[PDB]
Amino acid sequence: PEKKWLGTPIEEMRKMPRCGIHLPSLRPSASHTVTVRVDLLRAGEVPKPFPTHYKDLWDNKHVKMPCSEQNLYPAGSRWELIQTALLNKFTRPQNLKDAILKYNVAYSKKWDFTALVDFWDKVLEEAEAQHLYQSILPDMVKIALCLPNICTQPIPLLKQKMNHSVTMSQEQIASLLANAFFCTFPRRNAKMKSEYSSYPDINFNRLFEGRSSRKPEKLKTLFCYFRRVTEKKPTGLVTFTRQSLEDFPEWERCEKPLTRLHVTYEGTIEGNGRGMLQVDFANRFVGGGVTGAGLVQENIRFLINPELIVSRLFTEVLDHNECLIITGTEQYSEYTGYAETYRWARSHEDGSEKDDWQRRCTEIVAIDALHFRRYLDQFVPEKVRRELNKAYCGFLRPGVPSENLSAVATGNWGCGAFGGDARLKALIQILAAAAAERDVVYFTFGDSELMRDIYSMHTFLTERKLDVGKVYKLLLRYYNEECRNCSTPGPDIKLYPFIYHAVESSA
Repeated sequence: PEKKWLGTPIEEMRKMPRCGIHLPSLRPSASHTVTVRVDLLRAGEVPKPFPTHYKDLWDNKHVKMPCSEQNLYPAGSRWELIQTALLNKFTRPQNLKDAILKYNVAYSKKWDFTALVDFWDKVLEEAEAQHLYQSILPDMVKIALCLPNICTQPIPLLKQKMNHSVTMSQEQIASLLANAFFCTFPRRNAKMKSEYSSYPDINFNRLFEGRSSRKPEKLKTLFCYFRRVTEKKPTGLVTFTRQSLEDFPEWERCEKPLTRLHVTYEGTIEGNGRGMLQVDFANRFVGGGVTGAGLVQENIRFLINPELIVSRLFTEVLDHNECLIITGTEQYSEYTGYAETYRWARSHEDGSEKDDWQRRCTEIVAIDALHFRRYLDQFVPEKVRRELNKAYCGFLRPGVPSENLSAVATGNWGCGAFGGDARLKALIQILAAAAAERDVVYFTFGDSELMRDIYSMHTFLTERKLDVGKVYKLLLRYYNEECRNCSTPGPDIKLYPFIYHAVESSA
C-alpha cells in the first residue's frame, strides 16, 4: 500500500525554539540595524521606535521614504498631497482609484483598477464590502499616514555583496505595507527608472489590474492580513538578513558525511516544518519576480505571511551566491490549492512561541533555483555546483554550532514547470545540507513514488558511507557518460539507476 513517511521520525529532528542558541542582547552594530528600543522591549507589548522622532535620509544607501521632506511633486510636499488624497471618504472603488492617482498623475493611463472594481462589486458580499470601506480602508489609511511616527529610523538597502541584518517590528511593517498598498513609495514605479531598476516593485498597483481570477484571491488574502493588523496590533519583531558568501566547499573533495532525512508525500513546509528552516522557492527578485506575478510557492507564502512582502522594499536582486533570511514572520491566512486553483480558505491564528528578541520561531530562507528551459543544462557540472552553492548559502550559519541548527524543511525546489529534475534537486539539497551539517525534512507534495526513491537513494549512500565529495563525483560521471553526448532532450538512463549501477560495479 505504501507508507506516508520514510526515514528518521520528524519528532527527532532539531527544531526551534528548543535547539536554539542563547541569543545575546539585541543591539545595533555595523552589521545589524535595529529600529526599536531594545531596553523597552517587553513580551506582548507593541515595541517603541528608536529613535523617538523621525530622522530622514534621502540618499542611495537607504530606502527613499514617502514621508520625506525631499519627496516632491508639482513644487511641494508629496507627502502632504498623499495626506489630502487619503483623508477622504471611500464609498466606491473609483474613489480609491482617484485617491491613489492624485500623487501618481503619470500613471493614470498605465494603472488599471478593473480587478479592484470587480472585487469590490462582484466578489465581496454586500456586508463584506461595506466593512471594507467603512473600517478596513480608513484604518489602513490611518496607519499609513502614521509612518513618520512609526518608522523613525532610515532603512538601509540590502545591496548585493552585503552581509547585513535589519530587525524591525511587525507594527512598522504594517505601516510600510499599508503605504505599499496605496502606492506611496517614490522612485519605484517608472519603467525606465535607474536607481531601483535592480529591485522588485513594492507598490501594490499590479494587484488592481486585469480581468484574471487570480487577483481577487490575492486581495482576499491581503485584506485578511490588514483586517487583523488594524484590529489587533502585532507585538513581535522580524529580522531580515542578507547573506553573501565568497567561498564555498570544494565539492569534489568534501569529506562531510550525509545527514539525517525525513521524507514524506503528505504535509506542507509551512504546516509540518514548524520550528525548522523553511525554504522559499524564490525568484532572484524575492517575493515573485520584479512584478510579483503568479500564484506559485513563493507568491503564496508571501501572501499568507504578508510581512515577507516588505523585503521587496529594500532587497536588491539576489546574485548567484546570495540569499535572504527572514525570522519572525506571522501566518495570517490559510489557503487551499495552487496556481490557478489557489483559494483563500480562512484566517489563521499563529500560535508559535517567541525567542528572547520577541521574534516568532519561524525562519524562512529565500533561495532561487535556476530556470532550466532546456532540461539537460542542469546536469552540466557548473550548473550543479551553482545549485549546490545557492542551497549551501541558504543553509549555512557562520559561527553557529551544528547542534543548534534546526532541520531544513524543503521540497521540490525549482522543479515541475520550472524545469528542474526532482531527483537531482533532492540530491543537491541533501549534499548542501550535509556540508552545512543540517538534517533534511523533505516534502514531495503527493508524489509517493518520489518519496520512496529519495529515501532509497539516501539510505543507499548512507549505508555505503559515501561523503559529499564521493556523491558529487558520481554526478560528474553521470554528465560525462550519459549527458554531454546526448542527442535527445533527456538521456536513456536516469540519474538514480546510474548511481546505483556505478556504485554496485565498483571495487
